[PDB]
Amino acid sequence: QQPMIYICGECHTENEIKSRDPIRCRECGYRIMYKKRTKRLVVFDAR
Amino acid sequence: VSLPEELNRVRLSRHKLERWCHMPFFAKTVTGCFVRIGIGKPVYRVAEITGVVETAKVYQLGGTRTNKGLQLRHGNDQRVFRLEFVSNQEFTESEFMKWKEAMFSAGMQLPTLDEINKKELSIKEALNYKFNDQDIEEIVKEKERFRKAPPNYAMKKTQL
Amino acid sequence: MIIPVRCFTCGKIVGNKWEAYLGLLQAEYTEGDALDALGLKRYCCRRMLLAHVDLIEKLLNYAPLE
Amino acid sequence: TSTYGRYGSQTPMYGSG
Ligand SMILES: [Zn+2]
Ligand SMILES: [Zn+2]
Repeated sequence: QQPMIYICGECHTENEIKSRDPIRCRECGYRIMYKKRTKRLVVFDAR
Repeated sequence: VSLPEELNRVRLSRHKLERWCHMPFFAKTVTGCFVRIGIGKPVYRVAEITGVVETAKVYQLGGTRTNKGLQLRHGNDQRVFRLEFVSNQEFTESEFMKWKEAMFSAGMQLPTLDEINKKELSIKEALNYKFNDQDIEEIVKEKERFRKAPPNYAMKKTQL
Repeated sequence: MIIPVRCFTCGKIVGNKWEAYLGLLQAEYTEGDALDALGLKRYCCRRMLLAHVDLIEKLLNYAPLE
Repeated sequence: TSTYGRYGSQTPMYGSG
């Protein structure tokens, strides 16, 4: 159950955008939005 | 109908109402379910949803903020309420018996089991409703109507 | 963009001296005096403070939210 | 993600106001 969450451009609010849906924020109304960091094991070697 | 487990199915919790603060067909998809509105000490009273009304007082509910109340009624007593007082607890046995007694005293015929069964699917089919029409514009308009502009990363845009 | 943690040449810790350097320069000490005040004998480590550019400030100016 | 209640977040009352 992953509705694919995005982050608005200027508002920096979370939005739930599913397939076959417009890419806009729940408020204001922009056309830019980024994704959220993955949930994988981002491990680095301080080298 | 005489069980609380089957009645709690259409119980609109406080977390679900946050996703239909500005979705159309509100009066058609909400009118019919029951909520555990808090009166206040820990006693609760289930009431029927008769319609929808907009109150002149604006209040913030966690992250979002709305000014739409909920015209409820418990047998005969009716008055204006708000969506912030609704609790997430289920209909206990005592509250269920109290609601049944209130309904029997008011005379309103209790809903039917098949009615509840065919109404509970309304919220399910509305949750997964694709936003393909032109409702996002109305949603953002109704939001910005109350959400003040300066906040926050659009100060330059507002000045321009 | 940000003060290094050590000197590329020597290896002495220097990230914990940028704030002290700014404070000493703002009080009254010049650079040649504030450097030896902090304790940077070798000239290889004084460059980390005489030449370090501080762009993290401009970077933070682009606040994401609020 | 239906209702992440986990109880709740202190629900206000009507008469309390
Ligand atoms: Zn938008
Ligand atoms: Zn060095």
